[PDB]
Amino acid sequence: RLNTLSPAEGSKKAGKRLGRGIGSGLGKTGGRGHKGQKSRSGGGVRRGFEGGQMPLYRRLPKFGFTSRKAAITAEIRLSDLAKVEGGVVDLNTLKAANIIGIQIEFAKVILAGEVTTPVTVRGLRVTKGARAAIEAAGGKIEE
Amino acid sequence: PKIKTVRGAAKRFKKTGKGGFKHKHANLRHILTKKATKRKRHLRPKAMVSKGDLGLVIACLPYA
Amino acid sequence: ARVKRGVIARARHKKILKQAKGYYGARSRVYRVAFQAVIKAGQYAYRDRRQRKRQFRQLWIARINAAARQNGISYSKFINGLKKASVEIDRKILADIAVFDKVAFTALVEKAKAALA
Amino acid sequence: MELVLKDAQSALTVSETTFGRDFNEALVHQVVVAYAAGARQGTRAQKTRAEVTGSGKKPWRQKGTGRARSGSIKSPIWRSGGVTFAARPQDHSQKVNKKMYRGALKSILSELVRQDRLIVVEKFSVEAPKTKLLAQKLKDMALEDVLIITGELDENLFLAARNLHKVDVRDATGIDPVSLIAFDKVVMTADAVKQVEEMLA
RNA sequence: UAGCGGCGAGCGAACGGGGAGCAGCCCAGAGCCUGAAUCAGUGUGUGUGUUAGUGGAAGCGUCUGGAAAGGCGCGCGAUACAGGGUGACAGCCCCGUACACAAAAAUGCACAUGCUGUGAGCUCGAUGAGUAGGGCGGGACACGUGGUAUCCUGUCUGAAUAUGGGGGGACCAUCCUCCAAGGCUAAAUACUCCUGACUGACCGAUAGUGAACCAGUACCGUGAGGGAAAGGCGAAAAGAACCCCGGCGAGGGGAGUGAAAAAGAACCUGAAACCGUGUACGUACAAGCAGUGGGAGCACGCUUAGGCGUGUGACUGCGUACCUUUUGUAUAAUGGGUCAGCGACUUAUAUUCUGUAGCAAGGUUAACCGAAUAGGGGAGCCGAAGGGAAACCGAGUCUUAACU
Ligand SMILES: [Mg+2]
Ligand SMILES: [Mg+2]
Ligand SMILES: [Mg+2]
Ligand SMILES: [Mg+2]
Ligand SMILES: [Mg+2]
Ligand SMILES: [Mg+2]
Ligand SMILES: [Mg+2]
Ligand SMILES: [Mg+2]
Ligand SMILES: [Mg+2]
Ligand SMILES: [Mg+2]
Ligand SMILES: [Mg+2]
Ligand SMILES: [Mg+2]
Ligand SMILES: [Mg+2]
Ligand SMILES: [Mg+2]
Ligand SMILES: [Mg+2]
Ligand SMILES: [Mg+2]
Ligand SMILES: [Mg+2]
Ligand SMILES: [Mg+2]
Ligand SMILES: [Mg+2]
Ligand SMILES: [Mg+2]
Ligand SMILES: [Mg+2]
Ligand SMILES: [Mg+2]
Ligand SMILES: [Mg+2]
Ligand SMILES: [Mg+2]
Ligand SMILES: [Mg+2]
Ligand SMILES: [Mg+2]
Ligand SMILES: [Mg+2]
Ligand SMILES: [Mg+2]
Ligand SMILES: [Mg+2]
Ligand SMILES: [Mg+2]
Ligand SMILES: [Mg+2]
Ligand SMILES: [Mg+2]
Ligand SMILES: [Mg+2]
Ligand SMILES: [Mg+2]
Ligand SMILES: [Mg+2]
Ligand SMILES: [Mg+2]
Ligand SMILES: [Mg+2]
Ligand SMILES: [Mg+2]
Ligand SMILES: [Mg+2]
Ligand SMILES: [Mg+2]
Repeated sequence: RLNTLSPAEGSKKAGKRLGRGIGSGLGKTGGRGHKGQKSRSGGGVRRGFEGGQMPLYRRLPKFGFTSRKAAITAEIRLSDLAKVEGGVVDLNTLKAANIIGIQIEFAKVILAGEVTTPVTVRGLRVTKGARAAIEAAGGKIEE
Repeated sequence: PKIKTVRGAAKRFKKTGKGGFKHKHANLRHILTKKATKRKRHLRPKAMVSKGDLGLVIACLPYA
Repeated sequence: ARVKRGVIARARHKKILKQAKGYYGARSRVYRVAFQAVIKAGQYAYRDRRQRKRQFRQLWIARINAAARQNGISYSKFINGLKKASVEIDRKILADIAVFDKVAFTALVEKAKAALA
Repeated sequence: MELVLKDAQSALTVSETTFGRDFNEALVHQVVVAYAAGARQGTRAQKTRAEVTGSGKKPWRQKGTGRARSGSIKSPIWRSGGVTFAARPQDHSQKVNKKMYRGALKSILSELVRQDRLIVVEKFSVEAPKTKLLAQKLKDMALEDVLIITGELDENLFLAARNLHKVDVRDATGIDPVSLIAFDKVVMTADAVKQVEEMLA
């Protein structure tokens, strides 16, 4: 029987229709109020416009720059470190396992999660905690 | 279409770990001779955005 | 999916005009005038379901005053005597006794007087 | 799971997680609604205020006359052309998660098996494409309205009862939840059941 | 996103990755070698379309009915139950549909081949100057002259010639990579005046195209130009012979046709405002949003009630419309002559939150392919780690010579 399936309770609701009678609760002016710019079609002030007063994003100064090198430097999580699927942990091996990003030239091993495989790491910088974890798990780092 | 961020606010605010925003204090650009060293030292660090301004900051920065 | 209205709009107007029967002039012919007549009729009906109690109580009180003064006592003293007569519980609406059975009403008056005396 | 064969009174083994499990009514309802919306095409109409034949000339001057304020012959308020919120052709297809589709299908199959609307046989074909043969066989099997799915891709069977409305025949790969829920009873063929199991599961 | 920007409003890439599609060749010159490739333009042969077409299965009885296709009973076809018509809804009444066939004559698209023009390949050469670049003024590159690379040129100038020259975002050196100032080139891509078939949770005569109808018409304007209204008898005209009143009128009453004439041309259905005829009650000494509560009498259908219901409403208490805008409106503030029809919070794409469903440190695909709502595709995107302007460090990091 096809005419037997029904949606889960609370999964669907009608919503609201403005300007349909008094009983609906949104008649006449539908959630608009009386007069003013907030009413009317296409009304309302632009984004971040707090009146004619100088806005927050303009009364505060600028600072900093973009390194152009942080965008080419990833960090690998010590948790998995297994998607390499055998062999050593290399930059190209990480790229092959979709864990780093093709347009990446520097990676950090970091201490996050846990590792148990004794696989080694080559040509990657390792934090002190990550190094300790790898050596405890029986790995090796290409000093 | 995509929402276009306010580039003026993108270089004014930066997002923090718990969703807050950090910004640089004002009154530290010029005419600094008559300002107290205590005042300038307290202004030198960076502060967080207040409760009332978070709505405007988030509206300006949708992709931050 | 274009909705053509018509049938339901006619049904609502028919309902209102059916309720607006018996009214003079356009109040029973024109929907715009008739609709205002029905709402005012409802308002007046609501207010008078309340005013009815007051009107009938007033009529009963005047009635009891007339009968009690016929028997030789005012309404206030008659009510006070009935109240004091061993908390005798009788009724303002039951003042149809004063219309139908006169001897019963004078019997009531006799012990109202006795209680006051 | 064990499915009792019909033609040979034998038994066959199938995956429990596939052919038996709780029936997720909300999930199957979402998938069915999405499938129904998939067929729904657009092709709408109602040229709007701008693209209505006419002129930009103002019907009459702003002031000095007792008439209301008019600015265009194409106004939506006027008896002439003009529709406030016109309709453009649009797509109604939904996304439906890939795992959600398989889950809904598994639930449908489990419900069919549990309600005994699913039958399984070894072979099912007609030696000739005559509709009479298929009608006679279905009458003998007592199947007034049925969906038949196989993996053989038999053109003779396809031709037989090609337009017979109560009977539908389709390949094991072209199964859909709407057909599975619509047809009164479903008839499989050993090979088909394997192919589904190896797919759905 | 990087950037540009009265660094305001706003504008907005590229590198790189995944796909659709796959095609490379000539001149700046003659020696050989050859007439050789691959093309264009024309004949013939073969194949397949187009421009008329042919065949194309299977039902009877009975009831209601004006009429059977409907109900009841019993049969047959189906590679044909797409669709339309026929006196109400037909697989088997008709046209068709599935399927299988068909061209005298003229043409399209691919192949083979005859012939005309162009030519093949090898060695050796050559290698686009008022050009590149530059000064001045502009324009285009996401890039508004800014520290501004690169492209084009109105004006004035002006190189080198494989040992040479251009680029790599001011500029110099090293390195890498290409070879301007001569040309041609299919596919993937854009669109529909027009032709055929099919489709629609598109409209159904104030809708849909302006125009379902002899519509770009009537009509308006000197002209450019603007621009309507207007669909439906019945199955079949069987469209009312004949008689009567009437001006040998208009109009009507009979008769007749028809299932229906109250389907009669101004013809399906026939609502509302608005205007009439008849019946019941009230109304000519009574003052106002015309109702509402009480309520006599009168007139009509019933009852085991008489005083139950319906119509009217003498008399009587209370009672100054609606909407909008306002501190506040009976207000003498705005709007509405009335009826019918139409008429105003929508759609697309992004982003945040709530509910609900799937999956669970993972979730999910986009284009595209596809036996096309399946399956493949993980390019990507979000999350699991933050601090700092950044290098950088990292469950820590920043500040500071360093922090309790
Ligand atoms: Mg409210
Ligand atoms: Mg208003
Ligand atoms: Mg105001
Ligand atoms: Mg307001
Ligand atoms: Mg507007
Ligand atoms: Mg100002
Ligand atoms: Mg990736
Ligand atoms: Mg400074
Ligand atoms: Mg409709
Ligand atoms: Mg009436
Ligand atoms: Mg229109
Ligand atoms: Mg898919
Ligand atoms: Mg024929
Ligand atoms: Mg035939
Ligand atoms: Mg019959
Ligand atoms: Mg009929
Ligand atoms: Mg130049
Ligand atoms: Mg220059
Ligand atoms: Mg140059
Ligand atoms: Mg350069
Ligand atoms: Mg450089
Ligand atoms: Mg050159
Ligand atoms: Mg029209
Ligand atoms: Mg009509
Ligand atoms: Mg004229
Ligand atoms: Mg006549
Ligand atoms: Mg009809
Ligand atoms: Mg009529
Ligand atoms: Mg009428
Ligand atoms: Mg008098
Ligand atoms: Mg009188
Ligand atoms: Mg008067
Ligand atoms: Mg009064
Ligand atoms: Mg005022
Ligand atoms: Mg007042
Ligand atoms: Mg006043
Ligand atoms: Mg007024
Ligand atoms: Mg006004
Ligand atoms: Mg007025
Ligand atoms: Mg970080």
